[PDB]
Amino acid sequence: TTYADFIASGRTGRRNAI
Amino acid sequence: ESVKEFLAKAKEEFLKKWESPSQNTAQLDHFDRIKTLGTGSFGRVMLVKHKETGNHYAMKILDKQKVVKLKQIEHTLNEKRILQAVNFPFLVKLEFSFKDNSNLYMVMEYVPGGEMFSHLRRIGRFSEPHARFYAAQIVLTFEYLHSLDLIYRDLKPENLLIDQQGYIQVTDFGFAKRVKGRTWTLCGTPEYLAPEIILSKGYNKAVDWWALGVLIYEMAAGYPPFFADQPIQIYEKIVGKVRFPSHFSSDLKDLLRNLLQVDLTKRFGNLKNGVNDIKNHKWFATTDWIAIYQRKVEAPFIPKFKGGDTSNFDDYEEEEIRVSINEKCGKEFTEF
Ligand SMILES: O=S(=O)(c1cccc2cnccc12)N1CCCN(Cc2ccccc2B(O)O)CC1
Repeated sequence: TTYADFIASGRTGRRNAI
Repeated sequence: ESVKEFLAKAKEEFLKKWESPSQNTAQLDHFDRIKTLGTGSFGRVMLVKHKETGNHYAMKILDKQKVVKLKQIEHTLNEKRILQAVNFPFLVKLEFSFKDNSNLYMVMEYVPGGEMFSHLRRIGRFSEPHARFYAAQIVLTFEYLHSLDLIYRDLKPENLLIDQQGYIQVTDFGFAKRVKGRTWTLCGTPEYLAPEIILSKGYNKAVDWWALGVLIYEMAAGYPPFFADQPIQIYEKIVGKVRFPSHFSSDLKDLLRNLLQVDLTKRFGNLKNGVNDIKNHKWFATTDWIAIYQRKVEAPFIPKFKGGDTSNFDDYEEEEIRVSINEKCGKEFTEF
């Protein structure tokens, strides 16, 4: 699923600026 | 028309405070340290208790040497100067600030509900009414900030707290810049960047409305619309093919197509009618804008109040707060 791909390839934790 | 008058007075008050900022309104030994709430590459956030009153605060401690090392002087000075000058229901308020030989200190009211980020990741996604309630508060906050000619540029669930009434508090202002024309810094968090920030062309306040689109999508889906492992790859997806979960309503998809609009001359919030194209969109039909502003709407979610509780924050190694015998970087932070 898209959610599964987010977990696999996305950044799931807190995200830094820059 | 009465809105014009309110915002005119708000701009006058903002500019007066910006021109003559408050300084040096407490000191470190006025506070007891309780717990570390967060760490970053040049500072920390501590839960502290004011010794005289017993009130709890979040104390943001910035190490002056690390700020200078990481080229964050202007951003840090700007955050403090903005915070003490703005006044709006959904913006954190600066209660005290001061500096010593080693550090800069900003002291805010403690909000034990913590970040939207942690509630969103726990629950997975917010229902559309729940997401709409938060979104409306952002819409009003940007109406306010944009009337001051400020671009916010730092929207994401990480920078949004949920207070004990269930309403939003926007936390961070280092990146907030006065822009009545264009600006050009590659500034922000990758998933939330408008295409025109990534590209070298200039950008304006419309990037905040793009970011609102990203926020609404992430709140409603549980994940942002453009994602990948590394920032460069996130940028490539952004620069506009969006897919919507099948559970998104028709009205939500239509709103998002107009907020996540690559053509900034067609993007809602940036048209002749400005914020009113958003307020009047069908997805917001049930939103009582004045009641939201007045905090008279029943919130969809109230963080459980456990009694100075830190259950909504992670645990960190508790490290010394060391104040050097020597003044560090005095000249650089003279105005703080
Ligand atoms: O710790 S916060 O959630 C926070 C911020 C403001 C008021 C608060 C009132 N009560 C509770 C928490 C509070 N927080 C929200 C944003 C995340 N930063 C990360 C951070 C951590 C350490 C140093 C700097 C930064 B920064 O990115 O500039 C820390 C501040």
